[PDB]
Amino acid sequence: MRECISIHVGQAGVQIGNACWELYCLEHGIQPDGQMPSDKTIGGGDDSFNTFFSETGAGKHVPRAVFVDLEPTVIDEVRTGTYRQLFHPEQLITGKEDAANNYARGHYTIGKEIIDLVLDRIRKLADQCTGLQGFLVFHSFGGGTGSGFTSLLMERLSVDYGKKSKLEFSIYPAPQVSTAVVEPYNSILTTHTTLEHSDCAFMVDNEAIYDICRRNLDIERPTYTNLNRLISQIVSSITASLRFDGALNVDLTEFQTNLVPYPRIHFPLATYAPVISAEKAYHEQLSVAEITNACFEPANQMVKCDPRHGKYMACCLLYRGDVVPKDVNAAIATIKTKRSIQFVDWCPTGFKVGINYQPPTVVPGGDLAKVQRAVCMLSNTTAIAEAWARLDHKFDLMYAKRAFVHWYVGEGMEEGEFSEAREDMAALEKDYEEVGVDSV
Amino acid sequence: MREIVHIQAGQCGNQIGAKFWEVISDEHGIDPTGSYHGDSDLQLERINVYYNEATGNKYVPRAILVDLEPGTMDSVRSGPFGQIFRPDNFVFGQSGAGNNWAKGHYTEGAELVDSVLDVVRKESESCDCLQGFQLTHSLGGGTGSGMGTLLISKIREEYPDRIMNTFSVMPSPKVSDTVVEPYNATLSVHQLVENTDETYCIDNEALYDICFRTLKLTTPTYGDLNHLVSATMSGVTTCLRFPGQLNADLRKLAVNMVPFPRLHFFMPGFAPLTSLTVPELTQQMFDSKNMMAACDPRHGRYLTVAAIFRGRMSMKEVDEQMLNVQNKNSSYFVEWIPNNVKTAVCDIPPRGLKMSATFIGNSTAIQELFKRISEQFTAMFRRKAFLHWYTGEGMDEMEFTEAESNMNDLVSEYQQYQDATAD
Amino acid sequence: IQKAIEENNNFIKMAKEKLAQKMESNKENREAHLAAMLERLQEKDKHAEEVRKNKELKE
Ligand SMILES: Nc1nc2c(ncn2[C@@H]2O[C@H](COP(=O)(O)OP(=O)(O)OP(=O)(O)O)[C@@H](O)[C@H]2O)c(=O)[nH]1
Ligand SMILES: Nc1nc2c(ncn2[C@@H]2O[C@H](COP(=O)(O)OP(=O)(O)O)[C@@H](O)[C@H]2O)c(=O)[nH]1
Ligand SMILES: [Ca+2]
Ligand SMILES: [Mg+2]
Ligand SMILES: [Mg+2]
Repeated sequence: MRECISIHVGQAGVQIGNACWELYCLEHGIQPDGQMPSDKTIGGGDDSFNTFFSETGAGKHVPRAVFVDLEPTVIDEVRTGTYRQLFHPEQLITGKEDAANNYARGHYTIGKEIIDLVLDRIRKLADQCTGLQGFLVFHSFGGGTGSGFTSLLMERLSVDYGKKSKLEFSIYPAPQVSTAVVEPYNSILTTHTTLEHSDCAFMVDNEAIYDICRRNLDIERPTYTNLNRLISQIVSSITASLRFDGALNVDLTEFQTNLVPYPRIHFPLATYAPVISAEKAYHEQLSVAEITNACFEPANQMVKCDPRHGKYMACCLLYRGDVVPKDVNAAIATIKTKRSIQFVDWCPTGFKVGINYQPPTVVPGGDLAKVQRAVCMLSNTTAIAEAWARLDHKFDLMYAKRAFVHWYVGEGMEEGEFSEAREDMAALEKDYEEVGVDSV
Repeated sequence: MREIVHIQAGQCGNQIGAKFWEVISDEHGIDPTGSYHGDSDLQLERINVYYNEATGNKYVPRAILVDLEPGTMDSVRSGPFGQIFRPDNFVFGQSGAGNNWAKGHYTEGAELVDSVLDVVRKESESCDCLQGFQLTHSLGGGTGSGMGTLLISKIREEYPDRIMNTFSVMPSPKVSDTVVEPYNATLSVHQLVENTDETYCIDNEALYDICFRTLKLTTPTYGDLNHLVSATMSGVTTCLRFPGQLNADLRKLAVNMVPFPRLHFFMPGFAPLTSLTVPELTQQMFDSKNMMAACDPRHGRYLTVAAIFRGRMSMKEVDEQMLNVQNKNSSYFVEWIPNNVKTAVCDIPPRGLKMSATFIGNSTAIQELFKRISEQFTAMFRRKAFLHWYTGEGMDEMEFTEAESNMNDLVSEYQQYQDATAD
Repeated sequence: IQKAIEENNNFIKMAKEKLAQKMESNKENREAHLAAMLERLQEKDKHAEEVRKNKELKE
């Protein structure tokens, strides 16, 4: 039980999905053909890794995943790639025409033609679960499918599965690798439509990942492959508690209790360390204290913002590898006495700690050094609202002139949806301001 | 498997169209017989965009050749790659247009348009998922200008949800003494403003000045002008023909380039132009001397820009130089469209160059082009000169006035958003 | 527990209706957009008929 279904939407979601599931197979010892010699229960089982992998009678371990894109060329690489034998053909769903970077086409014109088939395939996976826990939805903000079709899917999933939990991994746009001028529009539209249907969303700022690859890994011009392999490690750290077990393991849902004080305030900031190349990691062992200190270096954040200028509502530390509580507690004590960690006055200040003893894995030919211990911090900070402000500002600049709006109206949308979505974002920025104010 | 249907109408349209297929056929490794003899698999990965693959492994351009006289299309068939085109896709008449927009739009062209649609229809049916159409033609003639804009309207009636692209050649007194060109061009722009999504303005005035001033050609020929059109057309279609992330299809290009539906007239640019570093490619790419439209971009503001670099080079250096040009020229990019310059890189360079750069700009400075045509239009319309060529075909005086007003309004719209401010 | 069931059912209910209204309002708007486009094009064809008739009568 406690199965988790992953849904990868659009190019960004699909390609990140490829990197994640490759990394999962290596962490669990699953071969590209789905075989897992260490698994002695054939056809099924209740092991921790079965939350993400189902099992066939022939010994194949199949991701509990659906890949969906409105054009086929990205998923076609999966169909012909190294892990093509990993997925059943029906898990990889493609249309013929994409959303042309237009939320309206992903949510309406083009998306409505495939939504029923997607829900049918998700249902096929859910029926195989004896205790479905929820969904993980990987998508970009800027793409027409990642924004428009995701919102449609999320709305439909709330209908078909009630309040069953839905988590997002959302790719926040960056000019260095962006492909459409209207990505601010699509970002605001999908954030507004999905807000009430998402329980927890981890935003990944492509510019933050871009800078990290340049600064920490000395990659001159990072590609999506560079970015996605780093993103995989963070996603892996977050889901490791669901896929492995241990005495000191803490379930992701338990962190969730602390990370979400109000339904709309459900955007944790993730920070990951250590990101180091093999050259620098050689003969340099990074202790628990050093990787923990790195979690409070804003340059290692997954979203560009300054927590030193906001207030904390929760701090979670997800360690993996050779880590014991003694060294964790000592490291935390040092950090509080030397960092600006200001909590809101209505939250406790303790850090919530989890430790998965399975050490991190790296994909062959990657840029990340293989380390004995890693950590991902998940904090709820008012500073993440900076990401909304930057995006909302670009929205206002274009919408004041109605620039490009005709592409959305032409597909059936109304200006009222734009203003409605923008007002919801203004209220969200306002909500993050109010929760930071001291109590009277 | 996202097909484009190509149409070339009239003398100009068929000539630049023929050379367009010659160039891209070489880039994709297609010989005049339709067989592939290339060395890279990147040549065939998106071949279906512009080529059908008839059994036997020969590739046939998804092209339709139209003209109200057989002259120009007979030289195409008897020239290089003339045997690659599908003989059924040749649709021609005998009357001709006599450089009369009304003849090609209302009378002679209306007689032949139905047979052309039959071919467009047949080609579109066999498309996995049609993107849209691209038309090559001139606006100063009769067939390409008149019957071309007619075909646009009839195709749009049957494919209203598809993208309509045009490569439109603007007339210039330096490359035609034919005097009724301002009329034919103004009447054409009237249609393009309403029924096209994307129009590349191939200004003959700019092509002439490039050949004469830059390339030192005392007597530029139509062949000299066309070598620039071919290099330009190859550049602006690279993203459609090769694997890439940016503007990989006609609709995504339109969404990135057209902030307002009427303002869909682009200023092409190419570098190098020689009778080479990345910083020089980018500087020249933004220089007025390298624009295929006779407009100075420093006389207006950029709404949107697409930059395409071809050849093996440092992507880090390209990104740096593209940021450098925008920062040092921020005044010429509107504030209210953030991140309005997008850049693509293709490892395959054009023929004969180790690296090149193609520029696609939606600049308010394009009004200088329409202002030039409008000035030539009003100079004659004020005298009612040569109107009997058009009223004799049934046209009314208002239709001239309406086309005039609509083109003058288009100019005002470019000035409006040029004067627009963020605060 | 009955109140928990009622609220969850009302959330499903209202989400189903809001989406059904959006997809219906969107279909009607897009169809109206295309209807105006073709009605303008068909007006051009009607105008082309007048031109050809205005010439025929001139003879
Ligand atoms: N980190 C990361 N970002 C990506 C990747 N692929 C695309 N993006 C980002 O996603 C945004 C564009 O959305 P896409 O996912 O490519 O588009 P889509 O979801 O397929 O939607 P359409 O193509 O319009 O139908 C841009 O901001 C890209 O920078 C990826 O592999 N990794
Ligand atoms: N660049 C270029 N322009 C041309 C060519 N042929 C004609 N033109 C231009 O097109 C205009 C004449 O229209 P034309 O195409 O010859 O008439 P049509 O046969 O009715 O389409 C003139 O302004 C010419 O400058 C050509 O081969 N190349
Ligand atoms: Ca098992
Ligand atoms: Mg896509
Ligand atoms: Mg001629």
